[PDB]
Amino acid sequence: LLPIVGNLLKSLL
Repeated sequence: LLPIVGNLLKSLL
């Protein structure tokens, strides 16, 4: 989502 690396340093959902 941001710390654990979501998809691109962001939710992107």
